[PDB]
Amino acid sequence: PFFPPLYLGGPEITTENCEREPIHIPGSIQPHGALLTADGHSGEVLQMSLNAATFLGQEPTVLRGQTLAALLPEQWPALQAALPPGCPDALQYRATLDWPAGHLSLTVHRVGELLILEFEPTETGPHALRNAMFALESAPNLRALAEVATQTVRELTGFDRVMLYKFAPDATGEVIAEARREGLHAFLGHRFPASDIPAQARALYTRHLLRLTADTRAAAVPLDPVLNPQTNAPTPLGGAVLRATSPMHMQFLRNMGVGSSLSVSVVVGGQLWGLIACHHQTPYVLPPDLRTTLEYLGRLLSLQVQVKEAADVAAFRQSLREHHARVALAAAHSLSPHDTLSDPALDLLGLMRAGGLILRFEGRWQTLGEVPPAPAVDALLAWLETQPGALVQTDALGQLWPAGADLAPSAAGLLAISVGEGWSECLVWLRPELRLEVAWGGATPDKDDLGPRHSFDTYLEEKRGYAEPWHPGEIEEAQDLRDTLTGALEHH
Amino acid sequence: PFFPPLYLGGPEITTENCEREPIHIPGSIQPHGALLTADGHSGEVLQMSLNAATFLGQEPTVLRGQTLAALLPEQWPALQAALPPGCPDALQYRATLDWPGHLSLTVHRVGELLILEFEPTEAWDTGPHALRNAMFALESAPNLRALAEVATQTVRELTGFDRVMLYKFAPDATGEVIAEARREGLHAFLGHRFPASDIPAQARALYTRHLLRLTADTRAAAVPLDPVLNPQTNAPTPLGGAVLRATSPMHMQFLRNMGVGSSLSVSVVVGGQLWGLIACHHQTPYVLPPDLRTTLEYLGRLLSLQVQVKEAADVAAFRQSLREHHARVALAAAHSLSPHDTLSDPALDLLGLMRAGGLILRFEGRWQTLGEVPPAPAVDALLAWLETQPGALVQTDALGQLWPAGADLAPSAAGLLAISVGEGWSECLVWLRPELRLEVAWKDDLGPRHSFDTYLEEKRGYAEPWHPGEIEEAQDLRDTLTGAL
Ligand SMILES: *C/C=C1/C(=C/c2[nH]c(/C=C3[NH+]=C(/C=C4\NC(=O)C(C=C)=C4C)C(C)=C\3CCC(=O)O)c(CCC(=O)O)c2C)NC(=O)[C@H]1C
Ligand SMILES: *C/C=C1/C(=C/c2[nH]c(/C=C3[NH+]=C(/C=C4\NC(=O)C(C=C)=C4C)C(C)=C\3CCC(=O)O)c(CCC(=O)O)c2C)NC(=O)[C@H]1C
Repeated sequence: PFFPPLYLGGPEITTENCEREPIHIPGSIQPHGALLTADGHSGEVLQMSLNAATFLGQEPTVLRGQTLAALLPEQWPALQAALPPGCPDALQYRATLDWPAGHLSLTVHRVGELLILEFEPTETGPHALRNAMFALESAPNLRALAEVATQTVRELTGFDRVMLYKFAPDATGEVIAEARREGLHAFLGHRFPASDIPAQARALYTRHLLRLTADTRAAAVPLDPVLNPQTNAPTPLGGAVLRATSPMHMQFLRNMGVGSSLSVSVVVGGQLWGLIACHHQTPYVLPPDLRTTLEYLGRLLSLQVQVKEAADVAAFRQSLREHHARVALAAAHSLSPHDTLSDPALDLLGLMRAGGLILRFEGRWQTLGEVPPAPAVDALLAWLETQPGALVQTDALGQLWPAGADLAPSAAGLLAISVGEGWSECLVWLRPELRLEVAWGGATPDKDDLGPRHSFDTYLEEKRGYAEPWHPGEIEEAQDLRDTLTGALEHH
Repeated sequence: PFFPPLYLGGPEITTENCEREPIHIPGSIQPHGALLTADGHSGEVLQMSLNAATFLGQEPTVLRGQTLAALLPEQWPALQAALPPGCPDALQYRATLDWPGHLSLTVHRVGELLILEFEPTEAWDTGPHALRNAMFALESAPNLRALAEVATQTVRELTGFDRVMLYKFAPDATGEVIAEARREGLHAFLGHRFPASDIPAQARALYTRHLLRLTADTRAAAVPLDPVLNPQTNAPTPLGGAVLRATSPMHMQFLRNMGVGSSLSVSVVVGGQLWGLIACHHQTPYVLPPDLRTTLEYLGRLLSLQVQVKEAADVAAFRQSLREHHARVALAAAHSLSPHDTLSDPALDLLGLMRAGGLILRFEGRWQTLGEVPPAPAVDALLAWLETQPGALVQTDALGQLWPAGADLAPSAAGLLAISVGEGWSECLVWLRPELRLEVAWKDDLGPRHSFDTYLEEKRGYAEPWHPGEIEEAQDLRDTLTGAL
């Protein structure tokens, strides 16, 4: 439930209520350009940023109450045809102007009744985009795609760091690829919690696929009037590039020594899959024509992420079928159940990429790899008889079974299947608690306050007693092997 | 099973064996540019188009047996890094050169061999903002039709082609022109459908790998390679991934018979599947500049993503309509006065649920019709036949095939979708569709006029096919109306 903005007597945005900041209506822009609002039908100029006087080269009460028909004689008709009334706010029309001051870049979009116009100053790799397109397409897998992405974006822009975040099923982030300036601390591997990108921001980033912060310490430029004359309501700048960045996030960037930010959304199936995220250590305004190149990549990558990721998962379960069949080969020609499955040539640990494994057959049990102590295994198998059905699954049995909280370091994660119905005979794969070393290692990005160092520690805190989650393809192949090994007791 | 090419004593490519033409190895290029092949490791020039002497500005035995290290001193290292040995043939590296004029080098690797394409260009750009605005337009279009309109309109505005169509391949591999933009005073192709034959499987498969090919002049002479065979292996040079590949002579005739001077087409690919083509025709010869073709390639991929999204969201809203309709039937079904009266009620419109021409309602030992249905005795034989079938549901685009005795009934009922209310076909609903018929989109030999007639011939006794969402909702309604007894 949104708060009111600061300019309508809204509360202070603290770290404990930030998920309710109305980031879409700051009533102000960034000072590297200028903004006008105008009536959708009449073209009468209604609002204006204070600095618009100086960019456009006219006086502050001469622009207000003037027609766009007069101000943009060539563009006003084409502008209008490009944005029919009732079209969505995502739709944008661009063109370049030739004015005294100099060359400007007009970027227009319609929010219902209102037209919003953004003015920036304008005016080099000729085949860098085309070659990058073919490179992304001919990359072998998601990692290699992610490498080409971050590398290409860095070559085009000359940013100090270019990362690619991938959002996990639980909304937490992970830096899956990186390209950076020599002598900067790495973020590759860093994960951050869902909190650090509020749902309001996620949702906004799914609609509009680009936003920047050109100077993390610049003063915002208010609109005048701040409220829309049409409705006496705040102006929705969510789809304007020049929107003032949230003051909360601006601090976060400043605490990393980030002068400038930029990020392109990667969207697959109406879902925010990730972000190309760019940081510079000094203020840096990308020229409008170059930002367009990043936008093309944003969409080329959106298509290609989907294709490479789906083809990776095809080849993943393909490996699990061959492995599964190789288990079932030895299972039919079985000397002793325990001996055949404990055989390291088969590698039942490697099928489910497990740290440990409990094998239970003919009234007794054996382990393989890292497993909890003797008595714990008996209580664990006792607990398995409590559960209904053939399959049991969890990323943290500490939650699902309270008495097994102590067993997390050996076995936080669990995947189990009963061979006969009833848990007398069963396989039980176990995974260790999730632990990752810090992404920078030696260096520091900050320290105890708001920042990435805090964000990493507080991510690991959220994953207390949590294991690496089971791939759905592993849970499916577990349940196929459950049915196969039932057929291997036709020898018993 | 491919034939040998014409230059290795291959047979004549007729209209009856064209599905076996080795279109990937014509051993020749189009005369608006030039081609070199070179060794992947050494960079030694092996083959060369006869016209390459002219374009590059050197003599025909001076270029052959020269290194790319010498010829392209700046590019040869970068070229090589961009195309690692064993990388796929789809991967392309481009750069512009500055020679005695400006040339556009386009390189790709086919295993051991490097293939280099030279076309004339300029030193600028991809825009101005026509591409960017078109991207946002495609994205903010409401459905597949509206997307297809923006596509063909935008491509025509950028290129200035005479016609720009969008083909959509059907499940059976036949084509359909779903959208068009053209010059005022040209005959429309919107609605035209063509059979699977007219784009051979070899060409389909090639168009899935490489997403662009042209024919700059439909009556120009091809330019052979010298030598035609590769010195490495004494094997033909695979030009499948080269833009300058000579177009099949068979298709070139087809275009000429339409009065088409120039052709161009971009592949639309969704999930490793050739979904359709942006297809462009000009009535005079027309060479697209390399920089502009790149703009079409970007759209080809933007459209590939967006086709998928709009089409999946259309189908979401389609079955969404069928749920509301289904529930509105089940509302009247529970408060039923007489089964026949309630379902024959035009306020419910059981015809409109499955978009049917006719409907047979069978309840309490008797039957009634609705809309266009075959004669009285035919309906009795049809319901007799339904008792033969196992299960609750029966489905077909042409019952003439599935039931031989109902061949005569096609004009009223070629297509059939049927469901039994109780188990056993005593009580049942039977939707019926007419035979598929379409008017001409706008002589006797090869051409689109022949292709349209021969498409309709293939769809003899065939109806419009049932959407899977209609067959699914049919089977849900089957279970709902069992509950109304
Ligand atoms: C209490 C609110 C939180 C929050 C506010 C906030 N954050 C954003 C946008 C981003 N926040 C991000 C988080 C990180 N960025 C990083 O680089 C790292 C570590 C390496 C983290 C953890 C990111 C990535 C973004 C996207 C943009 C970018 O990369 O620069 C917003 C939205 C602002 C807007 O759209 O104008 C808001 C309101 N940040 C917090 O830490 C918590 C406190
Ligand atoms: C059995 C041989 C036939 C055949 C050979 C053939 N055709 C192509 C390429 C295309 N053929 C197309 C068919 C049509 N294009 C149209 O515009 C229309 C009518 C509106 C039809 C029916 C199309 C669309 C293409 C794609 C390229 C383009 O649009 O120009 C090839 C492959 C070309 C190459 O790369 O070498 C071949 C071998 N054409 C026939 O009619 C049958 C007899």
